[PDB]
Amino acid sequence: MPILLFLIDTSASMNQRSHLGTTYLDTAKGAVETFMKLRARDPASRGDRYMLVTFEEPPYAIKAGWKENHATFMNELKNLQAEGLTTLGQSLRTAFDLLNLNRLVTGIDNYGQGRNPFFLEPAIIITITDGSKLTTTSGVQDELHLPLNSPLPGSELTKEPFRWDQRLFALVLRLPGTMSVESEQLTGVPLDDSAITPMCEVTGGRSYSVCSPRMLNQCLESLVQKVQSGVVINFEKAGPDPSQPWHSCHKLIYVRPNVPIGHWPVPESFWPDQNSPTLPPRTSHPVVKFSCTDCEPMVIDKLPFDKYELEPSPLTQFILERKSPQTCWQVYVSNSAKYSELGHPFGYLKASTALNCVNLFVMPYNYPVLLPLLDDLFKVHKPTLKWRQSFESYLKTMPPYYLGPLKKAVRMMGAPNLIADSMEYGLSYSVISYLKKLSQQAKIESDRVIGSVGKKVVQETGIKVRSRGFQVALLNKDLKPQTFRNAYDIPRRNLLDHLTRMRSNLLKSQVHSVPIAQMGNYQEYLKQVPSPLREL
Amino acid sequence: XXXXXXXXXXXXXXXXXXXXXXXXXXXXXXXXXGVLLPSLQSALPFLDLHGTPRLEFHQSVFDELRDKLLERVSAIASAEERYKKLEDLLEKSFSLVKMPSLQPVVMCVMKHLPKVPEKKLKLVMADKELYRACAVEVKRQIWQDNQALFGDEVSPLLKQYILEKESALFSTEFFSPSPKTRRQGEVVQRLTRMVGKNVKLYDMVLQFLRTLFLRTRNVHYCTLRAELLMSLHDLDVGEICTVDPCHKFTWCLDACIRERFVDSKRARELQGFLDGVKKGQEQVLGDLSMILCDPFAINTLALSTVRHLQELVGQETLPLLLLLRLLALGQGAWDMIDSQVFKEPKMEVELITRFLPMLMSFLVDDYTFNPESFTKFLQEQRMACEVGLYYVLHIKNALLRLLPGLVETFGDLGDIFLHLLTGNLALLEDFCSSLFDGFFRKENVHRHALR
Repeated sequence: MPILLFLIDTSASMNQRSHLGTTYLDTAKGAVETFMKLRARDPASRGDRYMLVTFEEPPYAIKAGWKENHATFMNELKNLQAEGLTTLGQSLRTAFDLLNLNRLVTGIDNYGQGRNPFFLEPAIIITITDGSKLTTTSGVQDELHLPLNSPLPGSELTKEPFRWDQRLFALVLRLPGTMSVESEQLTGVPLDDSAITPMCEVTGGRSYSVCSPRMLNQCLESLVQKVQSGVVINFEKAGPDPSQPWHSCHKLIYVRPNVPIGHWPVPESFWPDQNSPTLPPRTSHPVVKFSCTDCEPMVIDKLPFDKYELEPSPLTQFILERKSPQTCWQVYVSNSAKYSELGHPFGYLKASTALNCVNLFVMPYNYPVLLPLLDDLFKVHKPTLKWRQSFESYLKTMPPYYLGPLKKAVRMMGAPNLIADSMEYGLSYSVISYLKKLSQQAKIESDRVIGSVGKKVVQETGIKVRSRGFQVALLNKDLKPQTFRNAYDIPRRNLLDHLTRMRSNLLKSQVHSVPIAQMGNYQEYLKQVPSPLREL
Repeated sequence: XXXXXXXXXXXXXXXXXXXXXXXXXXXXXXXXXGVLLPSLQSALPFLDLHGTPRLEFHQSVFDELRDKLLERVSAIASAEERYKKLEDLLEKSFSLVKMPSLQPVVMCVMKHLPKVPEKKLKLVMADKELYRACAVEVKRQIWQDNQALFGDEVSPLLKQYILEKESALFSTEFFSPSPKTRRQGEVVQRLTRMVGKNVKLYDMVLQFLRTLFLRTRNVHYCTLRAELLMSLHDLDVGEICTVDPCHKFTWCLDACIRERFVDSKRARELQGFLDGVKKGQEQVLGDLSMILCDPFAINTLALSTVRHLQELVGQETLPLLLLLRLLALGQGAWDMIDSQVFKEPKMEVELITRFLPMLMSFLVDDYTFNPESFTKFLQEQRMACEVGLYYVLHIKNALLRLLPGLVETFGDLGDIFLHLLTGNLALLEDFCSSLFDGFFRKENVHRHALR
């Protein structure tokens, strides 16, 4: 089930009137409710988690996180106040930490054991902001820099705050003070030009620059269309053409569940060795490189293979323009082989037979040398030692993390007691110990942060009278005047009326300030009320 | 799809229940299909009252009547009456070849003493077409019938040769020291694939393997013959060992040489066996092939020759143990190059004495401290003694003096890779060894792995 985390700008520049007469924060809140209405139109959103992060201090920044119901999310979305600074980088860091703190305790990341596209927790961050400058109480910044000062344990394993299955979308509000007459506003929404745009584009998302309520509704419909379950894969051109924009793209592949099922991982960017104590940091988007030279899709019977449909992109448009579903484009990550820096093809990009979509087929690590070999044994053979010395030659090049999936695949294929069923060494004992300790600390800040989102942050202010430690109290919002219990709370202007009311209350001879949402409780008031009789 | 009487009855029932109404016909067919003593009809409504499974009952009775008394079938298979009963059971079960015949094939395999070739040819054809589970009896019939077992043994011989080549390429830190007990691998499965108490088929397979390893094969073959002989000796194969008159004796001698490599009694036994041997055509050419094809036996003989040379240098009696080692080296040098009678042209006395004096002088120099002409004569001379000289040189001032001789012999003269690896593993001298290795695809890989 998806996670919808809203990074609402609560900087004071959000108190800007539009031609609508409401502030940018009011437009932000209304954009969130309209997004949730359009999302609830989709009946697949019966299970959907909404999270709220503001620009405030990290004790107060996360307003709704994990284990917060719909009512708390709405009651805290309504009560937002734009009284802060434009601390976009710190807020983005806190939002990514709120997305990623559970990853090491539940092991979605699968560090050092291959990148599993079916191991995903699909989340998108919709930040609603304006084009104002970023401020950090010392000046303007004019460039977005996420701080790395208090790293979550295990943050160095990915080298980027965002993850595989996270996309940052910016809804930049640029509603002017006076309404602008425009007939070209029905066209496509332009990309914004603020500092949030490159950070949105590097995570596989995009920034929306609205200038009118109808443009806002168009962007919200587009954002509803982009709530998918998948992981972002960086595609690159390896060889020459068979720079044009299809050369590089941080596109999205689709992971459709049935819980998702899958067998083969996207290979790591390194060769695993037990000598290295520290696991190498991998990019959050696996840089795959497709071969532009045409090849042939190689599928045998009963074969566990995973097919991932790419989202529409310039790469898929380029592939479908060269209309040839009978061929395929081999893809591989660099520096994955033990010796060759180029690597072996772990899969191919094949257009659909209907010329509709481009599917990424992930395979075992070197499928053009395993599928003919394994197909040869399952066509002819009881393995022969002439085959087994060739199979050992393949296993000498296969990365160690593929051994488990290969064992499971040949077990469900019909050859349980194959060589792949013999032993599994895996990673280095330092790496397993480090990952287990990281899981324990991830649990520690997991129960630290979740306990601190609500009822753990109360703010009280003072005037702090200067000398040229005394302070002057303020009119507190939760004053709660106990006027019937404390005589100091009674104003002089109504001292006599309150006095005779207290006298009437104590002798034998506030209320009706219910907070609006509960004053019209149709079901709640009749439930406490007794039931009447029924009809004849 | 088993035919026979049951298949015919099924076909008849299918023909009868081919439309045309007849609702009572189906009931009659179901009732006619209940084995004997019709109390099964009495047991029928006890099982009909809760969703009647008939397939469960039929599979249960089939499974129990097969599995519970297949032990009884084996017990009656385990002489004349039991053989006749097994033959009758095989004749009854031959009609169920298309039927599932796990138990029907095991019943024939248990009483497989009588071959019955009239049905045995059809059984062998069906086993070749359908990949039957008759392992021992099927292998014995294939070996006795034609060269299908010959092809199976030729494939295992090629696999063993490939394994030996890969082991030679995959170098490691003493020419893979392993006796006949610890080397039980790649031939124990082939030995179990043999007929067991089948002297003719096993002898034919061994002769074919020896001919393939000699005429069109390397020296890697003909050691599998010694391996299978040792496995049969340890496996208690009395008939195969007793078939060869001197084969068991020379296999015991080879096992004693592999176990120790230094024994005067074993040398005396080998000399006595070679003295009263038969003609070179039978039991002489085979003995020469067994001596030549043994690589581990050749290494043990080289180590024994080095030890005998050291003992002769200590005694100072250069000019019978050294003669016995020379005769063994001449016998095991090669005999599969040309097919002919048993001949032993060897024992160059002058060259052997010249080679031994160089090693004696090297040992005397090494003892006193704590050349090129001898190396040139060894390179331009019999390489059988050259291998032993290189092995002795591989394993203070005497070593430094002999290092130039080893470098000269390295630049003078297939089998040198194993000797060089043994010398590098057994062994200031590292620079000289690296210079000798760099002065020359398996050898380059071994030199790269060593340094």
